[PDB]
Formats: sequence, C-alpha cells, structure tokens
Amino acid sequence: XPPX
Amino acid sequence: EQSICQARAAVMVYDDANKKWVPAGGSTGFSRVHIYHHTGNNTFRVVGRKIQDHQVVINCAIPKGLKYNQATQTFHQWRDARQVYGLNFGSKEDANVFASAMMHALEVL
Ligand SMILES: [Br-]
Repeated sequence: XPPX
Repeated sequence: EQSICQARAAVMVYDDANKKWVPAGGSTGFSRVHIYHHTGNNTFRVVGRKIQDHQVVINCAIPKGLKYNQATQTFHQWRDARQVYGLNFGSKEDANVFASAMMHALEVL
C-alpha cells in the first residue's frame, strides 16, 4: 500500500 | 441490500503517476461511507456519498480476502487493480467502527  | 455500518470520512484515491492522494469524485469533503450487504449471494460493498450534495464518490466491491490496511488511527486504505482507496475518518471512533465492520464482513465472506 502507498503511504498516507 | 442493507447498510451494516456507516462512518464519516473524506474519501481519497491515490494518483500513482504523481505519488499523491486526491479527493474521490473531484472535491474534498466528508462523505457518509457505508458497508452494504446483499443477501442471496452474500456480497458486501463500500458505498460513499458526499454529505453536501450526495455525490457518489466510492462504490466498490469487497472481495473475499481483501487486505484492509489501518495505516494510521484515522486513515485506512485498500486497493483493487485500478486504484487505491483511502478513508480519512473524522475521528478514531469512526475509524474503529468501520474497520471492525469491515473485518467482520471479511469473516462472513
Ligand atoms: Br447471504
């Protein structure tokens, strides 16, 4: 998942 | 079809080309995000509508085995082949309620  | 849970969240999608999150549906703001259960085939989906104007900003299936990532206390995310979804919840309580409903849904699939 990509980071925020 | 019945709503089994709802929470307030700003719905985001990841723009991988630019490595940035952008508001789902084009404008930033809070939506009411539900998990809906459909009897017969035993399916679940996330459906979210902007509070302001009822724009549908997310409508995606929850397949068996979906990996739901609690990145932070109020930002949770998951993916499909086309995009990555993110929920920026209005509170930690909203996030915990949604997450628990999602994880229990994954146990019923
Ligand atoms: Br069912």
